[PDB]
Amino acid sequence: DKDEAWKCVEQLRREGTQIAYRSDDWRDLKEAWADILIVDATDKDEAWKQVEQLRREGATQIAYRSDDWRDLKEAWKKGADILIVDATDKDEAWKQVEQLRREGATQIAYRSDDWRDLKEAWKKGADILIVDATDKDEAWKQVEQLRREGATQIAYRSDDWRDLKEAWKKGADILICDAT
Repeated sequence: DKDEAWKCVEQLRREGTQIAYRSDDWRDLKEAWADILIVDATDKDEAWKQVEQLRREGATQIAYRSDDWRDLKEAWKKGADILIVDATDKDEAWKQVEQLRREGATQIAYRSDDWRDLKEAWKKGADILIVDATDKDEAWKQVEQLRREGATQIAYRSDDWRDLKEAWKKGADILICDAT
């Protein structure tokens, strides 16, 4: 389970940029404090409690993920620096980015499996573009496209360290170890 996730951080550290761990427990995120800690959306009462708990602990790059910008704005208020708009509906996603940008959100991230949706999010204000690899093999191609477009903070989400390493080589600067 989380032990597979852990073996890969091991390999990514060994291989040398920024590592992020997605996690539901806040201790695990701490034990892992991994440079970017992604508090996972599950009982917003507990999530906001982990952002808060991490902020007090001095954790420096706190991220929160949601499909709802209102939840992201709340997380931001409570100490999250990085606000991950989770796109599965394409157009309603770009709205979350747009709304957050209006609210003055500093580090908006956008999760998608399609580099063109990522490119568009980028234009609308997403500074962190997360390429979601679950058809793992191919997904570096998206990193490459975004690199070419001039995106400067490309993230790659994968449960496999070899794939993370390849993404990194194709220009991903944030490697998200996501083994649920």
